[PDB]
Amino acid sequence: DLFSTMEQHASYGVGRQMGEQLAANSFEGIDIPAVQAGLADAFAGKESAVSMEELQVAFTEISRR
Amino acid sequence: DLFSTMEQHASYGVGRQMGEQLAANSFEGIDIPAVQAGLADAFAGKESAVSMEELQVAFTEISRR
Repeated sequence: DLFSTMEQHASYGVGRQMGEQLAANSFEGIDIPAVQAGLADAFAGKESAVSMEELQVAFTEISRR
Repeated sequence: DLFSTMEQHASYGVGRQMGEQLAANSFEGIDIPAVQAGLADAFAGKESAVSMEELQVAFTEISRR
């Protein structure tokens, strides 16, 4: 209670659902630490480490399997 | 190229979209490190650190705002 146990467990389960979704529809070479960084940065409303222009170039290049 | 740059950037952007979605519909007290752990564990197909029975109890308790 002092401890955040219900919150931690629920958070962990939210993460699991996301990881399951990624594993189902990811791309070859997806980098989990970078996904994790992006998630934390965006949740906190922090400036993207990668410009929107660089992101688009990456998505576009990846999209072509 | 040797470097995984397109893959890293795209991964980071995937994470950002998830973080944006969470920030929009999260719960009070959501713990980002736990989300990150859950995501990595599930992507890798690793056993959940929290039993399905504990997860359900957590979700149920949280669901009541």
